[PDB]
Amino acid sequence: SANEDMPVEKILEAELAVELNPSSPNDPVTNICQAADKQLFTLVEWAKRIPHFSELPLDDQVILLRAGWNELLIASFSHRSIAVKDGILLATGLHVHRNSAHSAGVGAIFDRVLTELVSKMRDMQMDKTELGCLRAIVLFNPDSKGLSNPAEVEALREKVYASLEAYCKHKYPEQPGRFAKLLLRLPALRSIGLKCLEHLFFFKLPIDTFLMEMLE
Amino acid sequence: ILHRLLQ
Amino acid sequence: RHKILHRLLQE
Amino acid sequence: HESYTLTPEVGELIEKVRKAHQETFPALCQLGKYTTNNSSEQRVSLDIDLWDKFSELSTKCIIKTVEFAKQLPGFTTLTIADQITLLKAACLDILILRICTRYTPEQDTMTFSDGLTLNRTQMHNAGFGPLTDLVFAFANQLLPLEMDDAETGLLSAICLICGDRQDLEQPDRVDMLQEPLLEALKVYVRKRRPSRPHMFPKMLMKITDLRSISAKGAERVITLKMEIPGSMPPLIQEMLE
Ligand SMILES: Cc1cc2c(cc1C1(c3ccc(C(=O)O)cn3)CC1)C(C)(C)CCC2(C)C
Ligand SMILES: CC1(C)CCC(C)(C)c2cc(C(=O)Nc3ccc(C(=O)O)cc3)ccc21
Repeated sequence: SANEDMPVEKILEAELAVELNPSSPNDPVTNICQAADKQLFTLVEWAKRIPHFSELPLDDQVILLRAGWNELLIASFSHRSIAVKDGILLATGLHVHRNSAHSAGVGAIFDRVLTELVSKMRDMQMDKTELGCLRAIVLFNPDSKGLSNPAEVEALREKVYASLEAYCKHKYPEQPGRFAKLLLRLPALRSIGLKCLEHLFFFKLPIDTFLMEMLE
Repeated sequence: ILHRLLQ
Repeated sequence: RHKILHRLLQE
Repeated sequence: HESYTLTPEVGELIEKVRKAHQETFPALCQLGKYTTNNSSEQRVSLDIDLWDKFSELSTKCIIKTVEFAKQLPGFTTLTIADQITLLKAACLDILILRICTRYTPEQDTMTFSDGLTLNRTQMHNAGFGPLTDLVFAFANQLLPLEMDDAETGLLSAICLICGDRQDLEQPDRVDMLQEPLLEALKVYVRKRRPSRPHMFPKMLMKITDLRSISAKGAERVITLKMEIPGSMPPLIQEMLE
């Protein structure tokens, strides 16, 4: 009963529940950071829907979300941009393509998101259940500084392993390395997630409410 | 604030 | 460029 | 239920990779350790004596890594431009993974292929610098995995033959070569440890830590260039360019 301890259906429910004049600027960076701020409000309610997250001590939830929020949002907007051709779809419903990202100076990290994340997710046809599980793996990171009882966090992450793999072997029986290929997207997610944080901090030289506090 | 959105 | 690496891979 | 044996196609891939790793990386089990006394107590910016030896050993193991790479099935059949890109992008990952395998926790030391055993302080002064505690903390995380030669070589092969590398000319072809390595590792880890299946995803996730550590390695060669008396060895320059 690997799905009895970490059900992939409730993880998918956590993902589904999180899905006049033009007063919107056009500088792509401000549009990207604005959408990131209002998705941080979305991610908090997502994490509490992930099984056993709110059962951890309150500060452990604070550290876990403040540790992987960048990876957690990069994951679900790149997976949101599967059908987008050479671009990403922000949570505000606005799109950002390559040239508008190139002229903004972020084309380097943009092309890596496009080729190492969304292109990998699309050509493998990653479904929302697998995306939610990979996010639950990123959330349950025992390496985050200050966690009391990191083994409790490591145990929850390992539970997602067993249930995600059980899901991959059940619904994708002809792809035995499917569970592994899903996990192998996390190296590209961690690296771009930190390269996005250096882009973010180098930009504080427009502001948002929740985003500025997540960068304290 | 992150600490308030959690009840 | 990469003339040491090229020597390794052609062997 | 599961078979105590391996598929003949999988067994000879594992045998091939195990032989490649052992022939290019002797285990700590068969190494006569020898120690030195250069900068054995206090941490300094850079011990030039240790840096020359460490840089020379790193040049030797890069050669061994390339010799390990050419024995992996299909690596020599990809374009040399892709082989150069794959080795360049994974060289620091392999070197760090290899030296972390030779970590003796009782003495807090690590042993190189020639037998040289340096303590944490000497490892720092040889050139590691700010990376020392991260590397030692990674080698510590490697001990409960109990990886043998086949698993260490397979994980090395998986880090090298990776399809999401930049400038790759045939990334899907590289992805196909990685698929049997992932399959070989999964069935090999879980059959040696039938009680704990989580050891396979736990072992793959250290690649994520490995690529995060090697990113800091690329941020150390930029500052090591300003502290060493001459230039980097030519092979190290070609790999980390
Ligand atoms: C703020 C931010 C800035 C940037 C990026 C991503 C984000 C983030 C984000 C973007 C969009 C959404 C969303 O709409 O769901 C959520 N989070 C926080 C990760 C990338 C790396 C794409 C390119 C470079 C810049 C422009 C610096
Ligand atoms: C990034 C940094 C600090 C600067 C550039 C170099 C010097 C290339 C380097 C090399 C290693 C490394 O792991 N070298 C190894 C040398 C010999 C063996 C062996 O004998 O088995 C194993 C590993 C680590 C970090 C760095």
